[PDB]
Amino acid sequence: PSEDFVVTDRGGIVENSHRVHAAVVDAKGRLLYALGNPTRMTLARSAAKPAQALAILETEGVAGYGFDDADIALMCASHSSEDRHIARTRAMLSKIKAEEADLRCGGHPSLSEMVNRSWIKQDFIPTAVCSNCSGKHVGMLAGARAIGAGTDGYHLPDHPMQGRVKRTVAELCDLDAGDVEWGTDGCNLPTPAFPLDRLGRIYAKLASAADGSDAGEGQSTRCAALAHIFRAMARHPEMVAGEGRYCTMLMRAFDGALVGALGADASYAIGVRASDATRQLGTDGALGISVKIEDGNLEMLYAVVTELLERLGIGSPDVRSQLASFHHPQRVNTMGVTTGGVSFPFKLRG
Amino acid sequence: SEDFVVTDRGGIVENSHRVHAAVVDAKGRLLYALGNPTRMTLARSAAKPAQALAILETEGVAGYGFDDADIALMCASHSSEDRHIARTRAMLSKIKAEEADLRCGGHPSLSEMVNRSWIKQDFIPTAVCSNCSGKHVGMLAGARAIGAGTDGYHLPDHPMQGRVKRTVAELCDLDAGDVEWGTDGCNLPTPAFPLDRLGRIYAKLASAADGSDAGEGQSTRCAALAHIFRAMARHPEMVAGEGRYCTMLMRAFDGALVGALGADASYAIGVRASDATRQLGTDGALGISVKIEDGNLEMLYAVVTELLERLGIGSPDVRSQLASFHHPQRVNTMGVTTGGVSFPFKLRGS
Ligand SMILES: [Cl-]
Ligand SMILES: [Zn+2]
Ligand SMILES: [Zn+2]
Repeated sequence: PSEDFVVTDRGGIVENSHRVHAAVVDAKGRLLYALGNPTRMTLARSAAKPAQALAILETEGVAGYGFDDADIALMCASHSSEDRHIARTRAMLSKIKAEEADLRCGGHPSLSEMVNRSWIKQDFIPTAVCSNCSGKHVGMLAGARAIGAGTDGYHLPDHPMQGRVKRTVAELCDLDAGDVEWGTDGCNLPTPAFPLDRLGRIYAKLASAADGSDAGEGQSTRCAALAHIFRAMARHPEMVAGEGRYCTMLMRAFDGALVGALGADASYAIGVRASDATRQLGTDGALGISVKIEDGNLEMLYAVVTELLERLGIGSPDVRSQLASFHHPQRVNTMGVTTGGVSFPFKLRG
Repeated sequence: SEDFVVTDRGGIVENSHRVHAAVVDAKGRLLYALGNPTRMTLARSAAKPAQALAILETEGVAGYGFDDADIALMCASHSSEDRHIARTRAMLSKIKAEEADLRCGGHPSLSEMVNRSWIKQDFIPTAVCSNCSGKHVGMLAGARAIGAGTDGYHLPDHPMQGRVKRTVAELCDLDAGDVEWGTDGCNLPTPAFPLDRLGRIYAKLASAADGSDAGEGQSTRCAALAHIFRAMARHPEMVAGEGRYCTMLMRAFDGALVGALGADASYAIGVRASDATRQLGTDGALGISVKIEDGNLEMLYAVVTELLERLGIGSPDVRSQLASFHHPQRVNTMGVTTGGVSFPFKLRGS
């Protein structure tokens, strides 16, 4: 497993190499395939957002605000700060009678180079509603208001909204509280770390809940909420990230068969609804995939995730070809000459 | 040897980066190491002083009257500031060439501050803006000086590139077959060789400067190497630019060493003999070369600065000018410190 790498070359000469870790799990979290160390203790960063959205949606009273599926997809989002994302953030603040000054996240350069270039041309200074995490933050303000906890300090560990987040994360992971560690995210919220396979487990449970809903099975309130989060992400993938973004292009290509989301510093998680491909992989239910590039390189992350989907047989060559520019990153110099490429000397193990 | 620089979020491991380093004496003998000090490595722009030597040794180039700042630009990966473009143009005029003779292409500036001003003006960079433009003018100079014609000066079959290839292997003390060649972002042949030989090149620069200063008899080659060292140290803003690590490093040391970046996170430093180098157990100059395996530049500058502190090169006051690179900021969008950088590696002798 110490040999699982993605490697870039220049004229066949090794340039950089990147250690890969991955877990492929069933709906109960049993490990089916791995790369690297599948239990690596890993900060999930923004890939935890579906679990935080579950804590929001399980907060009594939040249903009264009338958030719709696109709002819930924005809670699940690391969005590009496109004008539609900012506008929806402001519209969600109005639903809870809050204002931009109540947010405790900060502005940052857009995750999209094209958006950021427009901002630079305009001397635009991003503010709190422009945060890629702005939907999650409005959701947590919503829950704070709904239980009467006060919006001041909704982002601090001592607040009941964060106590709810912390218990919800551990429960979805099937871990004791002491086995989840906490830091602080760029958006200024508590953010969890846990073994990488458990990030796969969370997304397997998302997809499993979607399968149960679609088949008409009786569900707990939790499974119904998980099915709702899956549906929202898959129905509004442009809210989850934006134009040209991997997460958006991936979920559009698969048209409801899976959901996926990025974690900052190069983690990724995918929940796959039961299919011919999942059955061929040896399980009778939904499937979860999680990935971490040890050194944090995002370009390599998206190449590896796409390569892994091909090796697992998920989708078809035609579906996955929508991701070709991520799968095989361009290596072209300033005069248009191809100078190298990207290779995948790793081996899936069962 | 498992040597890493490790970033954390709240003490939880975020990313880790494998480090390779060689510390060599003036004859290339290995004194200290991290990782694999003989890793086959693409030197990229850190090879520029060897390419400048090939230029300066070309018959007739002396008649063009290149000065020290011109030679510093030949050795540069500059930020494309207005002064770098103006010097490139002055060098083209010295050889009666024009911008359309260049065979490098434009690219987003290596400086974020420069790139933002370009984006604001809708400026599209051209050949004269290349971070390698000084090297390219020098190659055009050599091609013209021997009557080989400017057309195709960048191609492997051109006599200028034959001179570069030979000069690189000679400075490395390697046979031609032990240097591999690809194509750079700037569309020139670019060499790969064991990482320690990159340190050997820079040790030879600093040794030549020591010998020029001590008034030793010198070959034409050692005299030119001494000139290259002097030029980089006298004009470190030409080698890179405002705010750049290479510039701030050489300014802080005020002639005691030179250093330059290789794209995809290699670094090389040539250290003139000093109380520090004697304390490390050599009676001459010293060379340092570093590669971050995954290509991360931020981690490269942190590691190089930590290495200078471990090796005792400079004073605490001198190295404090590099504090922002040594321990990069880890502060979120709300001004809260969220993490840090650590150096759990240990330098081994021999
Ligand atoms: Cl390139
Ligand atoms: Zn966040
Ligand atoms: Zn170049």
